Amino acid sequence: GKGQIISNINACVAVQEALKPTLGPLGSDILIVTSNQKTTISNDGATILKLLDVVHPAAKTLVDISRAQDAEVGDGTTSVTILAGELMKEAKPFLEEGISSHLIMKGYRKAVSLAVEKINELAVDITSEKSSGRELLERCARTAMSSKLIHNNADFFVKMCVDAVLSLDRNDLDDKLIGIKKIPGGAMEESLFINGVAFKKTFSYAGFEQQPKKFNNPKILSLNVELELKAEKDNAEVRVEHVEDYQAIVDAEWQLIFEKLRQVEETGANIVLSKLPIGDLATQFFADRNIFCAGRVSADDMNRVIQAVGGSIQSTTSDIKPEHLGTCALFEEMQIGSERYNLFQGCPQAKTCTLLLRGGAEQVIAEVERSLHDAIMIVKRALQNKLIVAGGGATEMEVSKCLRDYSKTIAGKQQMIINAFAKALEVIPRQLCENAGFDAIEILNKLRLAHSKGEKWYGVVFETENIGDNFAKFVWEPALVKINALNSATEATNLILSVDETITNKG
Amino acid sequence: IYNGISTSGLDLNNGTIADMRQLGIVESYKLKRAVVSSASEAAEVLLRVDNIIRARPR
Amino acid sequence: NARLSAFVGAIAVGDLVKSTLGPKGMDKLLQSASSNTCMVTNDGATILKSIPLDNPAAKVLVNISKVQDDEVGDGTTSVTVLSAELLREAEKLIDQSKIHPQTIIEGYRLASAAAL
Amino acid sequence: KPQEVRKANIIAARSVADAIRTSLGPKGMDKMIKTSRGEIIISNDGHTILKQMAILHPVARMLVEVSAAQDSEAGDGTTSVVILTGALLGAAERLLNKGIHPTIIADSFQSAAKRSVDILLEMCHKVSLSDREQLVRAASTSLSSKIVSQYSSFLAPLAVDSVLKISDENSKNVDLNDIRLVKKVGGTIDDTEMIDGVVLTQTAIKSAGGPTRKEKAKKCNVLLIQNDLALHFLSKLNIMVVKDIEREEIEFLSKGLADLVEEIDSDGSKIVRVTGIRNNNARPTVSVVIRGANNMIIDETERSLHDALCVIRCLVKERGLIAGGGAPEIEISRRLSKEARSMEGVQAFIWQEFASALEVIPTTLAENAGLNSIKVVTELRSKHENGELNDNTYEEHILQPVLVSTSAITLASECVKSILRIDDIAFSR
Amino acid sequence: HGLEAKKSHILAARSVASIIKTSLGPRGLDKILISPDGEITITNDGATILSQMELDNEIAKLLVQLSKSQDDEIGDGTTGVVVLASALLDQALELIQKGIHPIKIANGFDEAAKLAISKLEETCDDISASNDELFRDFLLRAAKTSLGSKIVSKDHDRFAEMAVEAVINVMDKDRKDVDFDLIKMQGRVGGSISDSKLINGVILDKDFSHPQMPKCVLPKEGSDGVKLAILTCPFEPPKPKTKHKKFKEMIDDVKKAGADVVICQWGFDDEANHLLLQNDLPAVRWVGGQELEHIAISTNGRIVPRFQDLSKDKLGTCSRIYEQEFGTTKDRMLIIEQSKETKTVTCFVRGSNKMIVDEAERALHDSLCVVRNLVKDSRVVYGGGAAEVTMSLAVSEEADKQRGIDQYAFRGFAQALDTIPMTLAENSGLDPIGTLSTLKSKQLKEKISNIGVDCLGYGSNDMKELFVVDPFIGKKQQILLATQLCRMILKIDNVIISGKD
Repeated sequence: GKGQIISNINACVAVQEALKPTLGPLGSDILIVTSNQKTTISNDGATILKLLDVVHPAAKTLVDISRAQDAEVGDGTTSVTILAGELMKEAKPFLEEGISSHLIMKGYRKAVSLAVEKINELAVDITSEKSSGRELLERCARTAMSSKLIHNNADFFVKMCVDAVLSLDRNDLDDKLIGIKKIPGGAMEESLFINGVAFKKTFSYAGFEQQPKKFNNPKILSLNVELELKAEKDNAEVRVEHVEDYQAIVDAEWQLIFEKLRQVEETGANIVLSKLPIGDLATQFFADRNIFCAGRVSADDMNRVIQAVGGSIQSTTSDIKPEHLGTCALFEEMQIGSERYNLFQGCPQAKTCTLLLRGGAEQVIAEVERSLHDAIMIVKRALQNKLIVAGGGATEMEVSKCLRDYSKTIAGKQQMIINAFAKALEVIPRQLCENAGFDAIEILNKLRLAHSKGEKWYGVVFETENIGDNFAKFVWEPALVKINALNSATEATNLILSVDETITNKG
Repeated sequence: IYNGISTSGLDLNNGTIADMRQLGIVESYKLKRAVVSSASEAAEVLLRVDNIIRARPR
Repeated sequence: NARLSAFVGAIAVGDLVKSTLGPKGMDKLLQSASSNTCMVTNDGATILKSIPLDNPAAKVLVNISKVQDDEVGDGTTSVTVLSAELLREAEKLIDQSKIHPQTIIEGYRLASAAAL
Repeated sequence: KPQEVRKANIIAARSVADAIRTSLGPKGMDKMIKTSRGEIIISNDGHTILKQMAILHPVARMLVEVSAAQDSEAGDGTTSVVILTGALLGAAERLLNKGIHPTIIADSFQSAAKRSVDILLEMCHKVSLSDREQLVRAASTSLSSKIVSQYSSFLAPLAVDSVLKISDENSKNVDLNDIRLVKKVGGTIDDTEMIDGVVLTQTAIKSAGGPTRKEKAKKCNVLLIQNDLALHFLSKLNIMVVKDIEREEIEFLSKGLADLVEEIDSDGSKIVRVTGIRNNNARPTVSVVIRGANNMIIDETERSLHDALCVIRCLVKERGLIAGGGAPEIEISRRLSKEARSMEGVQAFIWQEFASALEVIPTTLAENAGLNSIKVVTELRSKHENGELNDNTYEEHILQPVLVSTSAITLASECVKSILRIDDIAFSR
Repeated sequence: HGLEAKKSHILAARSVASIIKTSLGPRGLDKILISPDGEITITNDGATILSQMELDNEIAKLLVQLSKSQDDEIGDGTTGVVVLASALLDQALELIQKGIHPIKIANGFDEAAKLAISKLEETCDDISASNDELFRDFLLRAAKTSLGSKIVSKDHDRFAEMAVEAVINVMDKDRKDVDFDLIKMQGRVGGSISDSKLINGVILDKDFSHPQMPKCVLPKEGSDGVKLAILTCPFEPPKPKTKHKKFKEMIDDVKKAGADVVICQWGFDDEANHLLLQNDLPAVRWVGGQELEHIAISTNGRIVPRFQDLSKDKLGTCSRIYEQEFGTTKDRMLIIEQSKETKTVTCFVRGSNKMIVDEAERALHDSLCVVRNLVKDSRVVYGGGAAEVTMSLAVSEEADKQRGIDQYAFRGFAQALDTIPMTLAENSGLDPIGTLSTLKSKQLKEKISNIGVDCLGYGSNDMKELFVVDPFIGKKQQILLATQLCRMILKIDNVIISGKD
């Protein structure tokens, strides 16, 4: 019946209400408690919404469009869910007066055809004009770091952010290629950029391992299985018919491993890593040969080492071929972070890097880790996509303007629908002001003054509350966000409003 | 005041124990004997009554 | 309940004018059924006589306080406050003994002579 | 639980203050009250709300007695005194949780009220009654809250010239009950006669034989009565008779109370005037006569000119004037916050809470006017630091007499004191 | 929702915070706690009490997450941060009712926290820049305050020097890097605390197996250190991996090098230990995982994997190895010290009861964390409540000079700092309001100084004569975590609690 349509609209409001404070870098965060009891807190709407698992069928549409938003684009997963839900809230009083849903849903796609042609007119392609290679990455890095605790220390952080993307291919860039590990303790300005990978220092036990950490050209080799003798967990029982034979029972592993001890010496590999915990048998012979090794290496850490020197993993140490080996330029393990952490430097073939951060608490670094990801996604989409538009409410306020004038020239019921479509676009700049504390009543009223003077670049200043231009604030967003969001929000809005019945089978 | 040489008294202005002879705080002696003699006879009337029958409610 | 009405019942009535002792003492409102005839005052003898008391033990305290007003007329509230404190100490002596208070009364006469 | 019984009365008292808080100012929210008799009345005046509210709560009725004394003494601020009373009750809630006895709370209000008056008089500009230019513009601004505007220019010198004759010097309390507003049907606002001697409420004899006029009357020429043959008997003796004297005016005439006695009727009034009493004990009582056509004219005008006499009454008892709108309340909270370190003990913390309780009056004025609550209050502390009494209400002709702000704090100290001093209540009959 | 969760977050924090207010300070309560592993101890440390609290409220769970990270930095400021952060939430509730957004409260406390740091540094004093000879007495009396509530207070004179040398050995003068993994706490039942000695090395819990083996190791005619063998290959004939169903060659290679002790994880046999008895070569059975991976750096030796390359100078060298009998305990453990400075120091404490050992173990471990913060920053401040009063007067005075919306955010931060001295005043038997006004009057009209709440009974102010100091880096770390916690709570406007299956 008709009552199912209204019930489906209010069901999405409860999900949308939680995603409203998550819009913007300064907005509130959602605390989600998984059934596994692991607590995760982040401002990225993708991972957030994926943890809800709402039983309601129409709420699954928001999850489906969130995956395509994070895959094809990666930015704006929160805004695409709020914009798709806002159109359903404004259409609630229109359905109570007898207006069919088909006319309202059809009117939304009418403004989409005018929105696609509007984005192409607002897209300006500029690369080397009034800019350079270093000035492009430097000016855009301080924008995402503004209004944060790192703004005073951002001078040293921008220099490390520019060299991060230069170490990787400009045609193909991935934000996951730069790792960030939380290191408790130390100053936040003492962090450095490393091309290699670091470990967690999981060994708190003392009494061995003397060795200098300064190496010239170590050789890297991967080992798929654990080679060890001493084991802290399990144990071996020996019962036989002879008294003097109790010793030799546990020695069955000697000969074949005894030969493998000198195979590394003949090979010369100075780096040995494995995804399984390694005992003290491997660390024994490696001392004199100046061979470095680390046990209990994560699975994701070895995959980054394979792509570093171009080597490959092998099960045993016998049949390893010479092309599996690799060598870096320098290996230096310093005390940065008040603990010795191994790292690689000088790998020309390395397809990934790691950006280390320091701070007095792990929660402070977590706020910086999510803030650095926003600056990477801007550069990630500024390379492949040459169309750059003014974001932060600039383009959002421009789309609503022109659509109000196009409705006056369109006779019929589409006039109120397009006018309501442009009116619902005001939720994006509003919520951004409420999350930062600014008053959305006065700004949205005063912004419409200069907005009608013909200048389409007027944005919203995120630092000090006032009307201004995002061109001077260096707030940029790719044109792919505005194109993919309007197409996904319109399809998701027309899908839920057309539901006349909710069928759920139990058993 | 336990043993000897105590002129101290209760001073409500400063919230502490001060000498009342310097501030000039005195009370009538007739009021002292009247209250003690009345309170002593008042306590005897209630104690000398072992059982109290409920009065007729009006 | 005979001694309880003369102790707990008297202390509950005695604590009404107990906080009004002294110029810095507390105050109490006296409300009637219609509530529009009420008044506020610091007089201890007025509060006791105005409030209707169904306790037959509390009616005796009203007649005792009238002796101080006719003989002298000063410190009437202080008599009720001091008499209420004597019942607090006498209540602890009885329940821990359960002996006739007349023996305890004889102890008050010997102690009052040393106080004068 | 002796204190918990009092805390239940404090919460009930704060609910009454929050209801009146929305009615503060001309832009405040009105309150609809339906009487048990069926009469439906509504208005923003806090004195009329608490009068017909029929509060059955014993402690909450204290606000009615304070509001009655607020209009009888200062004449203005009956709504603001309720808000200031509830502010001290809300601040005292956290004081009881710290183990503070209300005696220290009540005793500290006496030192805080007397200190707030001395601080307010330092920033106040002392004025004298000898200047007639200030009293005209003072009473004219109070008439801007009523429908009458252009006709209020002639009403300003009417109230000023009446008080200056009876002001003299060092008069202290000046009773305005001796000044009666005469409401008669007919005439206009611009037509007014002072008649400084006295003005009655009644007409004269319309029968035959009545002289209706006498020269050198008190050998009784004129008499008052609280038969037709008695009028004819005294007509031969040339004795004027005025009957049907209202019982309410009996006590009035015994206070203020002839060279010439005549009856002058502008239109339809038929009123007798008396001039030149020249009594040594009795002063010069003046009764204001108000003329109007419709009933809504003389009514709204009566309440408008009555408030204008109260503002002038404040200047006679206490000289000086300050700018309204919560301007002085901001600087007082700033000075008492810094001077709180000069004290010691529990009383020192009370000065800090007393400064925050004075900021509710200017905050409510910003809330009821549609402006942002916290945003306007922050602008008050910012501008009042460099300038003194410059924020601009002087250009907007907003002048609040100093006695209203003084009596509002004085009556609030006694009202809150009478509350916390009640530790229990019982049935008494 | 907005009108619901925002009000409930304040009441949920006051319930948990009010529990530890009674245990704050040396006069607080010692709570009895039993770990699920079977360890029973009694201590007032808030990090252990808060970790044992299990509740379903998502707001109070943030305290355990913050105390877990703070335990590595300090660990003794658990009770200080929770009470201080809860005071910021009490002042934030009034700001919400005035129409101020909660995001402005988060940014308002950040500007007040950084401003109060520069004010405390101006009034701060330095140790090495004033008196060098008092640097020894500063570390001795710092642990006496925390140990005054325990039986340790009787022998505290000797135990005060044990915590000084343990922190210095694991750190560098310029670097000032201290790791809790380099300091271990162990203890056994029996004996008393007076027999506890500072050990420069590990425990190993070794009885030297058969008693005929020598309990002490000789220098062997002025050799270099004491030769020890760290090896993963024991002495026993091997086999292949295809079966599953030599004595004189291996043992003579070890004797040529001179290694006295051999380490092997698993156990040995009877006849297997008879060959090592004739050569005076003690054996090691049941090796725990704690005996390797660091300390050997201080040995300045080499590492030889196999018996073939063993020599005299390539073996690890230590000071000496001896077996000292402790009381009537049949364990008969060992003590290995070192002449040169090592990177690891393990404290050894004895007690007559199991509960007494664990009571003094965590009491001494807390003293190591206090000294850790004192050596990290040479400049120290006067504590005992004087830090919160001095920092509050600077913010309250500068709040009037700073205009705008943040003007009221600065006043709430100054009043929130007064919660700490008022809480300690109630635990000391003093008027919290009267003492707070007294401390402000003495620091204004008389002179600028630091006078806090009295921890021990006295008649007046000016605890500065007692030379009670607190580390500057320790107090600065507390106000940063308390401000970050108050901001983190405001960032969560909704409590999502999943069901059960």
